[PDB]
Amino acid sequence: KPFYVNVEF
Amino acid sequence: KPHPWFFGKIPRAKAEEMLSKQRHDGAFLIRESESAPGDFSLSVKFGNDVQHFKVLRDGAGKYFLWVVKFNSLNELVDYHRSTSVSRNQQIFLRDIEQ
Repeated sequence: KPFYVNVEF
Repeated sequence: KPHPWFFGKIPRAKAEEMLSKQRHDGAFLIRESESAPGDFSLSVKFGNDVQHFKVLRDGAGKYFLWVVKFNSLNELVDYHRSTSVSRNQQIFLRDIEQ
């Protein structure tokens, strides 16, 4: 899925 | 004057293509997320890279990127023209030139 700099997987 | 940073529902890929051609650090746009309906995303150019940030929402309906909360997207954007959107890099928002 798409990643975002401020969202931790 | 309408805001030059709202692009509506454009694909993540199109945002990258458009921003990679900008010449200044901080060039950005806000878009309505396609992967998460109802959510907004912020795409920014820094150096020769393009990064994406998810506009987060809290239990009080406020918008934020990390800690500071705002009542609107407009306020979140303006605040980040002088406060970095990143914790590891110093990225200040600057309007797209076009």
